[PDB]
Amino acid sequence: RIIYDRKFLMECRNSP
Amino acid sequence: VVPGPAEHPLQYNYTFWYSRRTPGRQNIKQIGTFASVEQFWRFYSHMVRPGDLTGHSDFHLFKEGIKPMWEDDANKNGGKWIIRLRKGLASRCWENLILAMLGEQFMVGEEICGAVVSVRFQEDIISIWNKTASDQATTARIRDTLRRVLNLPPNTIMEYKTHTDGPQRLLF
Repeated sequence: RIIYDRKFLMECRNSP
Repeated sequence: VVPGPAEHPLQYNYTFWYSRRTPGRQNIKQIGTFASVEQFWRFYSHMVRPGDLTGHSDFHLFKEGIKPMWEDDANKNGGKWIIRLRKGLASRCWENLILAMLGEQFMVGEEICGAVVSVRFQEDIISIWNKTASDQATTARIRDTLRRVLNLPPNTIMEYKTHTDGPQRLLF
């Protein structure tokens, strides 16, 4: 399963 | 719709939907579909937060191929957990919930269908839909996960409803 932590998900928000 | 070059793929594609209806009552449309984390932010960072929506209104975020209506094959034997919130809480709750759902925090196999935030007159309602209402290990796990991922007021009622299950109500 592809699992993402909340922190990680938020950090991706600043990547185009 | 496929994740791009060096994007971070998800466990599923999802589709954002929006609806505006009247209480007491085709009025539901697709906003967009995404296959990666970067693509999700591309929709979500440009969307109106549910706390700034007007009317009897809902955002729905569902696994691609599942329609946010109970009659849908993936939904017909299912149900949802419901959390009723005072005005001011829905936007932060909706974000924490969709990030948990997307990041696969629920750990219930294929049971998750999607999430709905409903703006009403004097409350907001967040819900998460699953495939099998009678699967007590799944609905129990979903309930507990919601408690882990949302910052709720003390005393907060959570309620499960199977989809099949004085004066008239005028405002809502």
